Amino acid sequence: DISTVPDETYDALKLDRGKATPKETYEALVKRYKDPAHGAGKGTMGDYWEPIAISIYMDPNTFYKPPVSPKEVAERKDCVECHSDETPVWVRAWKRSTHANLDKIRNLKSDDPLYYKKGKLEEVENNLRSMGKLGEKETLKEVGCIDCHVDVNKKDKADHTKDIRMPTADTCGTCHLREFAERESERDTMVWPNGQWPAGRPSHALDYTANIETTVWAAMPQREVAEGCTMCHTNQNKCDNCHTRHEFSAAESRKPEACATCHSGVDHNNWEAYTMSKHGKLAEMNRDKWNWEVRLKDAFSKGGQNAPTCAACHMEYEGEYTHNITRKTRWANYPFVPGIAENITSDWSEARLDSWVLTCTQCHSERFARSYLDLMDKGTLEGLAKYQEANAIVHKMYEDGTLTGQKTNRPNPPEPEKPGFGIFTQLFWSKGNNPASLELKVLEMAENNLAKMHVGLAHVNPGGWTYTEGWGPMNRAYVEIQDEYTKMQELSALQARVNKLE
Amino acid sequence: DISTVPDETYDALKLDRGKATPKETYEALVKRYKDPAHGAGKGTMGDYWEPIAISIYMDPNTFYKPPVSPKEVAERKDCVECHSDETPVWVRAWKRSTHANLDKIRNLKSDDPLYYKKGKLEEVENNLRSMGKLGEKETLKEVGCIDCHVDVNKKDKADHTKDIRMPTADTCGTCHLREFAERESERDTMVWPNGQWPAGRPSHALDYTANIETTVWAAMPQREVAEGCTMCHTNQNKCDNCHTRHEFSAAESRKPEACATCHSGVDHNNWEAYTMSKHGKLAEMNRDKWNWEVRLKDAFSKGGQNAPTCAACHMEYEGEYTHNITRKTRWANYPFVPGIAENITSDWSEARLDSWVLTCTQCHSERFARSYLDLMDKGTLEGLAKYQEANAIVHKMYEDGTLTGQKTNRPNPPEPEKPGFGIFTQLFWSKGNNPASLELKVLEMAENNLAKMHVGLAHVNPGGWTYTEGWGPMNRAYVEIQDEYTKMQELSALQARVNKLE
Amino acid sequence: DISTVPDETYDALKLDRGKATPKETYEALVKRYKDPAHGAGKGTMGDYWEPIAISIYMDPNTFYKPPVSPKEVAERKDCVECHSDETPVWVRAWKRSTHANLDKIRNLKSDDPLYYKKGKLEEVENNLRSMGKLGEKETLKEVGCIDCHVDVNKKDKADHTKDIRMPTADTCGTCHLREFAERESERDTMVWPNGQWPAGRPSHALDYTANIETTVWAAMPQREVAEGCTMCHTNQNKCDNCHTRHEFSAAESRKPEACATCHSGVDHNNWEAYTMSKHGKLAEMNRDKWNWEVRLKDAFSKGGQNAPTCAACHMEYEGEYTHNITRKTRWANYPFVPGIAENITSDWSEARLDSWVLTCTQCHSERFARSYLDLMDKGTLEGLAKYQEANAIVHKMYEDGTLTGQKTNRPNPPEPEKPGFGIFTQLFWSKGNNPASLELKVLEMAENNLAKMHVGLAHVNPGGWTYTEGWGPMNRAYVEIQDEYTKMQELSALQARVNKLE
Amino acid sequence: SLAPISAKDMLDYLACKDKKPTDVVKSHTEVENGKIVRVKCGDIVALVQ
Amino acid sequence: SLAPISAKDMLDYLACKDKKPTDVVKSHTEVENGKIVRVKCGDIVALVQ
Amino acid sequence: SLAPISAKDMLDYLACKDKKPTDVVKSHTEVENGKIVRVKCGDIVALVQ
Ligand code: HEC
Ligand code: HEC
Ligand code: HEC
Ligand code: HEC
Ligand code: HEC
Ligand code: HEC
Ligand code: HEC
Ligand code: ISW
Ligand code: ISW
Repeated sequence: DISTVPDETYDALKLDRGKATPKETYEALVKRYKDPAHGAGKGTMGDYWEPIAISIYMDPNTFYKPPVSPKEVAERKDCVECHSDETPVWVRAWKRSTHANLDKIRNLKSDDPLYYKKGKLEEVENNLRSMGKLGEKETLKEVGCIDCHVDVNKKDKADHTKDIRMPTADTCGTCHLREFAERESERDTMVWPNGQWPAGRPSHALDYTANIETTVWAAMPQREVAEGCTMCHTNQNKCDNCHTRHEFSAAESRKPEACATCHSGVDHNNWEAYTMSKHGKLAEMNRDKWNWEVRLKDAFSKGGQNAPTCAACHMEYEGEYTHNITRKTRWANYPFVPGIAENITSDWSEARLDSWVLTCTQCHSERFARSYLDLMDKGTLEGLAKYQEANAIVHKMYEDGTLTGQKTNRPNPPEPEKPGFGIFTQLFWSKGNNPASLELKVLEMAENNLAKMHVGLAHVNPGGWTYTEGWGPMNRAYVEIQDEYTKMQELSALQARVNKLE
Repeated sequence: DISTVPDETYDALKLDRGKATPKETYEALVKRYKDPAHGAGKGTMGDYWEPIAISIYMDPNTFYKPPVSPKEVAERKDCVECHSDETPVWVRAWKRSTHANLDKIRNLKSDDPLYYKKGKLEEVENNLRSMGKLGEKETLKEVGCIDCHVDVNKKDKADHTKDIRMPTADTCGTCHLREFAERESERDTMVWPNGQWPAGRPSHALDYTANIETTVWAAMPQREVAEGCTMCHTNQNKCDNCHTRHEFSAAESRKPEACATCHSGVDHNNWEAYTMSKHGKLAEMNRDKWNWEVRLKDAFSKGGQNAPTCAACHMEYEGEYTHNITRKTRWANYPFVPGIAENITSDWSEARLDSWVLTCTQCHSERFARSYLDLMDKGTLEGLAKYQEANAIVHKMYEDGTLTGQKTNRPNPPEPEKPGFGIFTQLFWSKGNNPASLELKVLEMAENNLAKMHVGLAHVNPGGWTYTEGWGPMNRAYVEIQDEYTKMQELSALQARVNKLE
Repeated sequence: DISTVPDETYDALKLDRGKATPKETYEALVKRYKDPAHGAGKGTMGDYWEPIAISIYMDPNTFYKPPVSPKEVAERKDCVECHSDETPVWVRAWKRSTHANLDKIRNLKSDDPLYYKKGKLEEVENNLRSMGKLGEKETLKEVGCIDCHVDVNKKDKADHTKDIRMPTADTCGTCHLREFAERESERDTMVWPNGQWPAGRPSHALDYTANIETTVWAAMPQREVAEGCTMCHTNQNKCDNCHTRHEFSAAESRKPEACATCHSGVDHNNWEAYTMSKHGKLAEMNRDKWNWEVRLKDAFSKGGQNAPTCAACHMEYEGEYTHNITRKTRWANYPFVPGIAENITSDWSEARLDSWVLTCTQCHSERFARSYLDLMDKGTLEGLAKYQEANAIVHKMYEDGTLTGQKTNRPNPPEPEKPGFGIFTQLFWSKGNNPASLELKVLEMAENNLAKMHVGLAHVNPGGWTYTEGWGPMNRAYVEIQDEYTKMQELSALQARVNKLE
Repeated sequence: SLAPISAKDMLDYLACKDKKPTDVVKSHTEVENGKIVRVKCGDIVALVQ
Repeated sequence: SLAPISAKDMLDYLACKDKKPTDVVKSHTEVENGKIVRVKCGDIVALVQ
Repeated sequence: SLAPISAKDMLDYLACKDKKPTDVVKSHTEVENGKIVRVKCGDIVALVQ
């Protein structure tokens, strides 16, 4: 059995957790993982776009083919020797990794805080035995270039032009079945009571699917712009965004900087809000003091950690840590999504709130944490209200067909998109007066400024929901919406007068 | 005698510095400190707003009551035993603090750069003997949960539902009388020559009073938004915002990151301008070479500190360091406050300017420091001229009655605010065309852009007063104001002609 | 000769590289360096502006005179003793530094990673011997205050009021000929195929000349704003912006922070894009693991460095590291500069691209690196296109004479600037409706947002060319430009209807 | 799937959950006539269910 | 000193570089009538040189 | 409690602190007719009282 995997994942896979072997669990997970009906491949709008050169790295299972050169055949040691010259730093990083030094882990003693790693090594080996990639008496020797890029525990030559692969999540999960299972279980735990978002979303398990099933990403002609979106949405496909290649250090994936490249910016500024809170500034001041090498479960005891981090908050669930980051999500970043606000007081939300409270009480009293979490929920709704009021105005204009160029210069978005008011596509595509300025402004008000306000509140950065983000920027958008609307009403009256004069 | 506490505080307190005992100094200070006339309680708009759950932590002296559960009656040892479970990090952090390890301090050798703490321990002990909290012959055993959260040197059981408090500044000053007195002396040293700001402001001594004395804070309906402001404004009430609970590390409070949660953002971007300066860049690069544990008086010698930091610049005054951060203040962040620019050449400013020269010349020659400080003063005036030109235009419009919706849709602000032009309230509250767009623009040109310009100047970040903050964004405001000005003229001239014709 | 200096430098200096001595090379370099023809002095607009007080440290060759006080005739040991009191941290930083510890360098053993420093010391002695500044068997004992600030290897007394100088690049280059020549060699290597920029530009060799030859810089009255520009433009004059006075630590210049004060902000956010990329975040996470004392050439082996940094990428060329940072430049930050985009497919740009690919393939495969750089080039051009469309609309209004206040309230810029559409001047000087709002909106679209989109792409920060910088903001500019164009047309229309009725 | 309820009604509900139906509370979002709008808890607990 | 080529034309040129003159590509920049403009490689390689 | 002085006057004052009253300086703020405004020192010296 895999003790950290949710019942609902065994249920989804029609497996018996008391019975299933690693081999069977792996195979069921991968069948779902590779299936178009479950998100794999080019998705529903695949006819509208083609890969660019970098996509072979972004979605290897769909696009990757080995290079035509070099036309060489190689064994395990030749990977290392030739690459030691052709990609020298990859060889140096790999040599420094746990992957290349398995005997070290084997020789760990039980008074070593890293001792947990030897259990993990034995679990990996048992997984490989169940898959018959490893003899029941064989030790895993190393995890080398040939293993990840060709076939696990490969004993013979590989043809460079045929056998080379980019390791995808299913490759890693050959050994690391637990992590890969915990990750894939997001598909089964992130289910909204009223379908506020699609089942399994948002999550790392479906981030790629989410990217390619976005209308504007499929429809727009600026492929290189769109592929920067893909760069932030590759977790589903590859496991090296938090603990990067070729070091693959868990210590690294535990630092807040691991999450920042993706979890930042104008519509979800978590990096910015976290780093500026007391929590983040303490983590900056104290990073030199913590032992980042200990597992998350030991961070606060053995690690010395005394301020919270992204991984410690978001991987934690009921006093345990897994790669599933979805089990406490309530607001999901965009407070305006239909049904999210309405759901905030539900029993489902309240159990998830209780889970958060537990997280925070690693340090704060329950009372303190509940006090602050109430302020987050309510502050979030107050920003939502301010937005809703501005939207009523511009949205009226739309129904009346009175937005600038609306009836005169509003060309349709690229296929397969459908024309509409304030739609996500208008953030990545514009032509003529599609969108109008007021339309974009109320759109960004919700997308950017309300989301950032909620991020700031959730991440305990006061300036990030008051002066600097959230409220001040929303305030400005409201003021400029009201102001334009009045001018437009006045110009509309002045025009009425001029017909009447003729 | 606290020889680092100014005369004007003993005078204000009606004490003779030679004769006053620690007990008498502490009680005089605390009498003033807790007095509503002097800023304590809900302040003059207390009828307009109620606390929220988090308020019990922000202003404990007004609002805190211990929780109804756990129903428990605990000895000193039981606090630690039960919380090891209940709030585990607090125990861990406390256990590794100086508070928890007073014998370590008693054992310092005099050639240790940290020997001064052993003087401070004995000073605390002397204070407590004078207050009757410690025996003439008794040493202070520890500073534990029960000491801060119930009563100093408590000897018996406490009732968890009745006796627990949040430690406020007065709680800390029981022992830390010097630092408490230094901080409270801002009330007496921060006096402007012409009432540019209220006596004792700006300061950490009156930050919370300043917050609750801000009309829009008291008046606006969004309490959770207002409480973000309160979160930057709690120094007055509690001493843990620079050196945080529960480690209480003086080393942490010396680091620039300790100031950054509050002194950052659109209207005072100190963290941003300092960290991008050569100064703050060098502090990032050398943080691991400096000994942060040595006192500020020793940072440049024994700490090996070679670039300046927030605490080292702003706590230093005429060769000494204290918790009073007001004595060298000249511009006070917002260069448009009436009387500030015109006071910049007074004798009073020039003496403060001399104190700053003293600070810079620990490193630079005097000629270099004065050359730069001259550029900071004149660059701030240049900023100021530019906004002044812009405000002439928009102010003329307000007085002329010509702002958008000014006559038709300008509802009044929430009580007890009075309608006005370009008023602080319009940054946190808007409705209809109160404010108008041009009005918010120019209010922001001063409050945000001119203020950041000056911060960039003061903190030696050239892009922070030229391209990126300051001049660039003020240039854009001026251009859009002039543009909207000319447009609105063409439109009123056009509707004169429709009028003529009618 | 100097093995890392280009042939085109020896040529330009009329020197024969097989025979030139250090003395000869130095003298030729300096003759070019101090010639107004080649960019020294006040430049072609010298009559339009006067130095401010700080200008004596920004351009010491044009402006510096020592101070009139103290009157002191001083020997080497006196500088140190008196300044131990006058500028104490300067002395202490100096004492800690390699310059004050040359026998440590002499004693470095060949198994020390820092060994190359001895070679560099011996090279410096060779240069000075060639120059007659040092006896042929005389060891250089130290580089002290008197050496940099009066005369290298000075034996006797100096007059404070007459002999003190600010050490400029030619002063450092007396000993560091290699690095000075490498730097100066940018004048000869940075030559565009079609004169896209002036020869030698952009470069650190001509940063100061570039600044003072900017019309608005010379023309604007706000001297203190202008000198912010100058503070990012002094590399040509002084060698301490990367490795700062008075430690002059090479380790410090290798850290990304050393470049950040200049290479950041609204129109070239390299610091922001690089630090947010996975590259930058790994440098943040691993800064404490790498040995920053090793030279660049050893960074990835002996330094343990496993992610790239600004210096490693930009000082690398074809396998060697030098202070010339110009040799791989293709785009040069501002994608809309005429001839830049047209040049992107030339043999000249392909050649530089190959040198880039060689840099990346220290770690990545060539196929991966070429995949990404293809994305960078086409994404840049996608941004350029969107701006070009918006600019067609605004430029049309300009030639129509129809911009707001174009013919009624558009004063001329200050001398010697000439009036024009969307010129650099309008970012630092505005008056009336010069520039118009649309006009400024479009200039910034190119200058700020397109340039930031390019920097995002080059430095591998996805959010920095999609949502948060580049495409997002350019979209809003486009939308707003379109909206106001149409609003302006419908009002023109309505105005037409009115003088018809008249 | 859920009946949409505006953000200000959610706040007013939350400010009334513990109230008697006749109790009055302040709006968290609304100002009319220079004053924070007041809401009767009976009116809001009503609108939601 | 170079003939100006608009960014859209550079992009079309680059999109065609590996291609026959009769191949048709998508524009990287232009949308007309709800669709990405297609471009014929021959026509564009002609426009550049 | 201080008589208001504009920043352009504070600056002209500043530049004229140490001049004869007939000496003339450039404005730090003002451009008129394509030229930085010149200031006769006695005049802004007189504006301060
Ligand atoms: C220890 C690992 C922590 C966890 C888990 C959480 N927080 Fe925290 N928090 C921690 C420290 C050491 C501090 C600084 C204390 C100080 O002196 O400022 C904080 C700070 C806060 C604050 C601000 C308090 C203030 O006085 O300004 C809040 C509002 C806060 N923390 C809330 C909070 C929440 C809601 C958490 C769970 C999601 C949470 N914290 C976790 C340490 C730790
Ligand atoms: C004085 C040096 C303290 C000692 C010793 C301990 N605590 Fe404390 N505590 C202190 C402060 C300044 C505060 C913040 C007050 C405020 O108004 O914000 C606190 C707060 C707490 C809290 C509640 C808030 C929170 O972040 O959880 C708890 C639960 C708490 N402290 C527990 C605690 C324990 C268990 C201690 C001994 C191990 C302990 N505190 C010591 C100051 C001091
Ligand atoms: C940031 C603005 C601070 C606030 C608010 C308070 N303190 Fe502080 N503290 C701060 C610094 C930068 C330092 C180092 C001072 C130095 O010269 O090195 C300190 C130090 C103390 C100490 C000394 C402990 C020691 O050095 O061993 C104490 C006892 C102390 N601070 C107490 C204290 C109290 C009681 C406060 C509220 C009145 C308080 N501090 C606020 C920064 C800041
Ligand atoms: C001869 C009188 C010198 C003059 C003038 C300057 N420097 Fe120097 N420096 C000199 C030597 C012999 C050495 C040691 C060999 C080596 O290169 O390491 C140095 C060292 C440096 C370093 C590196 C220090 C370190 O990180 O270990 C730097 C960055 C450096 N020097 C820069 C420098 C600059 C900018 C100068 C002008 C202000 C300068 N040096 C003058 C010899 C001499
Ligand atoms: C300010 C004092 C700077 C420091 C420190 C650094 N750089 Fe710089 N750099 C600066 C300027 C003003 C310019 C442009 C000069 C001009 O001709 O106008 C530059 C130029 C570069 C370039 C070339 C830019 C191009 O071709 O577009 C590069 C590659 C560059 N600078 C790199 C760089 C690095 C890596 C730095 C830290 C090691 C660094 N510079 C420091 C200003 C300043
Ligand atoms: C390699 C992984 C890099 C690192 C680390 C940094 N930069 Fe970079 N830079 C890089 C590329 C591929 C490019 C575009 C090259 C081209 O023109 O096609 C750039 C661009 C610059 C420039 C403009 C000069 C140029 O070469 O075009 C500058 C001034 C620049 N980058 C500065 C810079 C700074 C300051 C960095 C650290 C914050 C930095 N770069 C990192 C590759 C890499
Ligand atoms: C075991 C049961 C104990 C004992 C022996 C003590 N405490 Fe503590 N405490 C306990 C709980 C379960 C809680 C949580 C209450 C809640 O958050 O709802 C607390 C809370 C505190 C707090 C925070 C108070 C607040 O948030 O308002 C403090 C400061 C605190 N307790 C201090 C404390 C002290 C000083 C004790 C010995 C005198 C002590 N506790 C004993 C559980 C237990
Ligand atoms: C560019 C056109 C992009 C597309 C097509 C796209 N992204 Fe993103 N992103 C997050 C949210 C989403 C969602 C919602 C989730 C879902 O539908 O399942 C979609 C469809 C989407 N993106 C696609 C989140 C999560 C926010 C949260 O806290 O819940 C991110 C983190 C995130 C990253 C990101 C980056 C990284 C810089 C970029 C460039 C984009 N996105 C662009 C955008
Ligand atoms: C303010 C009025 C300024 C002037 C007169 C000026 N700068 Fe800058 N800056 C860069 C670019 C340039 C160039 C183009 C190069 C050339 O002509 O040779 C000029 C003339 C100029 N500036 C002058 C670069 C390089 C960008 C790149 O990647 O190529 C910088 C780095 C840079 C820094 C900088 C700062 C530092 C914050 C400031 C305040 C200014 N500039 C202001 C500006």
